[PDB]
Amino acid sequence: TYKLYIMTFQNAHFGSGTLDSSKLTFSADRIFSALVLEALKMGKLDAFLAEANQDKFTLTDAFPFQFGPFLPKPIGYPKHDQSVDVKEVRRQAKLSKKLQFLALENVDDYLNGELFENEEHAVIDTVTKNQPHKDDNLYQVATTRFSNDTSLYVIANESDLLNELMSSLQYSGLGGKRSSGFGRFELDIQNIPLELSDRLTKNHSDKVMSLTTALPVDADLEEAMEDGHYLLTKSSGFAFSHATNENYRKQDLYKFASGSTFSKTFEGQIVDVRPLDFPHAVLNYAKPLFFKLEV
Amino acid sequence: TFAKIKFSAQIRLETGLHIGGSDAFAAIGAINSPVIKDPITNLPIIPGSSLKGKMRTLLAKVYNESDILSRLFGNSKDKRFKMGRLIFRDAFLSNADELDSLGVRSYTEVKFENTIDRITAEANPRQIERAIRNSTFDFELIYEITDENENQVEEDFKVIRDGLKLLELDYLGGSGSRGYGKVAFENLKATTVFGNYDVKTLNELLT
Amino acid sequence: KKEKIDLFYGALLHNIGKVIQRATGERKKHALVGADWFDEIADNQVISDQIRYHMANYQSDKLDHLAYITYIADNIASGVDRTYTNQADIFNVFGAQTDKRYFKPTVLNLKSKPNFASATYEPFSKGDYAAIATRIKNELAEFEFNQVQIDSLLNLFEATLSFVPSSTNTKEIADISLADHSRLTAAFALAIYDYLEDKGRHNYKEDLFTKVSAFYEEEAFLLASFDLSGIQDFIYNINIATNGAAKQLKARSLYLDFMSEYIADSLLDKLGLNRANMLYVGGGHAYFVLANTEKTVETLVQFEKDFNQFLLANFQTRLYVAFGWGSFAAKDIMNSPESYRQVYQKASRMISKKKISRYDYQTLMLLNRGGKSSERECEICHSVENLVSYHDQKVCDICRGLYQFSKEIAHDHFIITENEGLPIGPNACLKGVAFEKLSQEAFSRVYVKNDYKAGTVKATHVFVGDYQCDEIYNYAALSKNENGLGIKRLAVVRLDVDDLGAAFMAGFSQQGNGQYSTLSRSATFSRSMSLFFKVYINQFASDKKLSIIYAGGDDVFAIGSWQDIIAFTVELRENFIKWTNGKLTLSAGIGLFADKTPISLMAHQTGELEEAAKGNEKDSISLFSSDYTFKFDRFITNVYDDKLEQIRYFFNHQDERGKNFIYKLIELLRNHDRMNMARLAYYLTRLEELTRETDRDKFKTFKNLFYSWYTNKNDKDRKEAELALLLYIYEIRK
Ligand SMILES: Nc1ncnc2c1ncn2[C@@H]1O[C@H](COP(=O)(O)OP(=O)(O)NP(=O)(O)O)[C@@H](O)[C@H]1O
Ligand SMILES: Nc1ncnc2c1ncn2[C@@H]1O[C@H](COP(=O)(O)OP(=O)(O)NP(=O)(O)O)[C@@H](O)[C@H]1O
Ligand SMILES: [Mg+2]
Ligand SMILES: [Mg+2]
Ligand SMILES: [Zn+2]
Repeated sequence: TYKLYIMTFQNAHFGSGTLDSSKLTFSADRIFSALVLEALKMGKLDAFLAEANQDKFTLTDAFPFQFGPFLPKPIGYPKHDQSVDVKEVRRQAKLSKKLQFLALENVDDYLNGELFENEEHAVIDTVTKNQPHKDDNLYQVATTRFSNDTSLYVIANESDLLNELMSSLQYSGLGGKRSSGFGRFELDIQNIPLELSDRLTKNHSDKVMSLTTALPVDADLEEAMEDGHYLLTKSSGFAFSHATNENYRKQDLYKFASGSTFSKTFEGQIVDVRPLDFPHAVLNYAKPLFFKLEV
Repeated sequence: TFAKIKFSAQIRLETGLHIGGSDAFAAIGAINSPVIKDPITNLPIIPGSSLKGKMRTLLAKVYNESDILSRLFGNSKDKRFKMGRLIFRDAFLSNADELDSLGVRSYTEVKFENTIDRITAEANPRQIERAIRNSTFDFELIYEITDENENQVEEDFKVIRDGLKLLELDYLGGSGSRGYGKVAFENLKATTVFGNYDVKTLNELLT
Repeated sequence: KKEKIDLFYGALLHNIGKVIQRATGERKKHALVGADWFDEIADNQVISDQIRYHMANYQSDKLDHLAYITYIADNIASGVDRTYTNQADIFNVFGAQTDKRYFKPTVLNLKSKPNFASATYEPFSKGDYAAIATRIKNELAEFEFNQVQIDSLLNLFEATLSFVPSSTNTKEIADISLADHSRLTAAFALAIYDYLEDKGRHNYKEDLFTKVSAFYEEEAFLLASFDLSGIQDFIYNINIATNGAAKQLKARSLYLDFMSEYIADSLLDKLGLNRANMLYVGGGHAYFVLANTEKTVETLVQFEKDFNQFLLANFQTRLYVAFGWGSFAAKDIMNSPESYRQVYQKASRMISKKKISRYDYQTLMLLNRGGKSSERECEICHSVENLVSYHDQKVCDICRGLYQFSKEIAHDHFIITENEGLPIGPNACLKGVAFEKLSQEAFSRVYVKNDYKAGTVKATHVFVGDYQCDEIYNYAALSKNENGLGIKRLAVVRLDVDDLGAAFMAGFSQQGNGQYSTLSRSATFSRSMSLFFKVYINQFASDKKLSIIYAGGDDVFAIGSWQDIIAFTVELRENFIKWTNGKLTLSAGIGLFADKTPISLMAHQTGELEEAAKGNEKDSISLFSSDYTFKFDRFITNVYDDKLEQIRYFFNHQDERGKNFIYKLIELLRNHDRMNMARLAYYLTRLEELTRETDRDKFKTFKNLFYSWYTNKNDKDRKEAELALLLYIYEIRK
């Protein structure tokens, strides 16, 4: 709910289920797994999970930051209300699909209908790599290369138990191939504009918009879908661990993506996606910070 | 205890660099092998995986039976040694504003080259895009002094440092048996960022 | 049922006297010529008495009877309320106004050259029907009127009646073919039968003949659709270091097309319908005409849930089919502008609403239930269940069935069993079969690919565009000439008709005053575009050394030798703009690649050129790179035929100038400041006085032709010359 953490990457790799592919933003169960894998190195994991199972804190997945915070595209909005000139409105829906991020200065101009030519930050490149003199040695890493002014900003409760972890993620990296150069950034904690923190609710039964990959608790998951307009994003992967000598997958969680609009806000949960017969839990953060649309 | 000391250096290219990228298109007159560049600023980069792999393939020549390369570079197997303690980084051409003061139009030269048949004696030309000489690139290399490895930090400093003399004495790039290497590190200082660790016992072992 | 059959055939074999009477010029009315001819071949009074009385104008009240349904469906399936002109072109009533073009009435074949319209077919063609009509009278001479051959007669019409008009004594309706007019009549008539048999009505003359405006404005049809989502990601899930080169891509984009075919088929026999009611099927999209009643809508919802359970069983939210249906009266008929497309879009809104709010409570709680200690995964699609070790890689159930289907892809016949090969539905799996193995295998429904003959299996006729001159790795090595001249590269082209949805929905709305915007025009337009991209691309890829990895809808993705890729696309567009009278621009991207390069690294760089040619203006070819981006009218005329032949003509009728001169011209064309105009003027004048006096006017007429476009100051003449010289160097490479 509190201050938002601008993070200037200039180089990243963000998943998308493979290594040939890369997102633009990094899906806040990744930043939670980064904080847990950083607090495990410090021996700070117990107090961090104690902080992490409270109503006090939040997390929120990344969004682009060009001189101001950006928001997801509200999925399902704008609803129709101008059904003419097929030649250009059929051409625009190929372009208005690839927008997916809006500034706060016009996010309520979007719910009323505006065209919003997609700005160009962070070309998602690709490079072929190798391992010399070996058998099959041509993997291809999709670089996310930010445009020298764009940052990512998780939104959280500013606590020093977490701010030490966030200051150490400056130097440990945050992304796909952290050891080979990707994902490492510089943090800058800034305050929130008054037209954003006014809308960051968590319990307002109203037309609302999720701002992380969330997963409702089953009493609220029934009619989270009766009005929700969402994606599912399939948060899978292998569970990282220093106690395997093997490679086991996580439990393949499906979560409502960011920008999923709702009515009647819900309550998320820390979904233990631990493998069967596995020593320590694998946590997979899904509890949402929301956003009021018409309030 | 926990710290993260970084090894800042200016790298220096005493011959060119050809770290290749993706092979786009021949385009008869254009460059056959273009150097990898930074796609926002169109500027020559060293990707950190090239530094990391070349340093690993030199130190692995020095240390054969290993156990010390695995903890400093990582290992997919052997649960102790995943994400092994070193986090390299791309190298971003710090003196863009200085090389044009030395008088130059681009930061990458195009070296023409050929291949001569042994019997037919007919040439086969090439244009290889190298980075120019004495481009100086940024460099940092996070070493994480975590809780467990406290007794063995200094025997992981005589290996990080010994892996830099090798890059000064091997080529660090592509096609480096024909020149195109000779990369010398300078101002190799080890500062500490996010930690409580004293590096006044290391910066004399570096210089 | 038991009498939905004869209503179907009598609303399909009616106006067949418009073939015999139109051929022999008989004075008897067409509602009697074929009606009395029908008794020669078989004895079925139920269909015959519909054909004797389908017009309901010779006998108003003589025949409960089912020709009332046939007459109202024949009015609705036309463009109006329905003598020596042939069938007009579809693109006469399309868009801007151009010449009036007319088809020559022919049959269809896989080896037949296309049937391009022309303005010189204004008189009526009568002698071309004797080959057509007797072609009707053979296979219809021994035919059975049931579900066994409910689908084989539809190809028998669409092979032969595809370029045959309907009721030439008219003013407007000409380009609706008889194989489409009869098809849409049989499509509506069964939906009227369902809408009338559900609502308990029995006598028809008081609701379908004298109460014309009662049913004419009663919301009594559904335009269904569906949208198999996630097709592109599933197909281009291939990456670098993949076991299958393009067989895992051919056999994967073919498999989803059989899935799109089978959703459309098996949806129509959960209802009581058949292939006439389907307006179109394509790349996962398939539009229908159904009945606006509750027993159909609940069948739609239950079948949608069934197929989504199937897709969740073995594709795990990568594929999602989303139905959607718009209720409409007889309002696809010239409140004229804002009635037709406004209800065709009502189904797309329901699709977009269901594509966005995918699942429900139980089917997502069952998803993330946990409970799996997986060590390995399918390294193609990252799935977990049913891992095998097919060629010592850990792959899944679907991605081993796709290698089995890639071994079976070359057959003509594809049958649906219950337990063999790739699953395509609930208790329904696909297997590729040889012809004489149909007695060995045991199936339920058989598809035959690229065939207009009726055959022996009595199958459903699909038409997937495919061609293979050789295997992929030879396409570089066959890039040479017989002399060895030619660079050893292979090209990949990806095409797309620009703005096809805009040319389909709006489409016909410019001519007239919204009077040509019917359902029949869009149905014939779908048949035209489907006919082209599923039949004629194999004609265009006949002699050439290529492979069509996909063709259909409006995409052509094709790998091959680069001479025979550039020639392929020049030929394809110069036939497509004759096919569409110059409407419907298409815009390709060709990319050159060396031998032995991976196919995703190849296809993605081709698709980037395709989208870099979408945004030139719209209509462009993007040769090999981001900069060589030419409008096709500025490419095929200027570069490929004018300049390239002038360059080849100069550089083969001499011996002094060689490739060094061409290379020095390519450099002066590529760098090009104002200084290189002077340096080029010096270079060519030096070489003018260095050539011998035999060939000096030959060189002067080349340098006054190269310096002329070099210094042209329009920028659309210098960029063309660089691509022309690149192609001439690529032609003569050793
Ligand atoms: N079987 C196939 N093989 C190859 N290409 C195909 C196939 N089916 C469809 N396509 C292509 O895919 C295009 C449509 O892509 P796509 O984006 O998946 O549309 P869609 O069905 O709406 N899926 P989505 O975009 O998620 O809604 C078509 O225009 C074709 O060019
Ligand atoms: N014969 C046809 N009749 C109707 N729709 C069709 C037909 N063939 C293909 N389509 C569909 O029309 C749509 C056009 O897709 P697409 O080509 O991506 O859009 P577009 O209109 O061409 N705009 P653009 O991609 O810029 O050219 C796809 O969903 C096809 O499946
Ligand atoms: Mg298109
Ligand atoms: Mg298309
Ligand atoms: Zn698979």
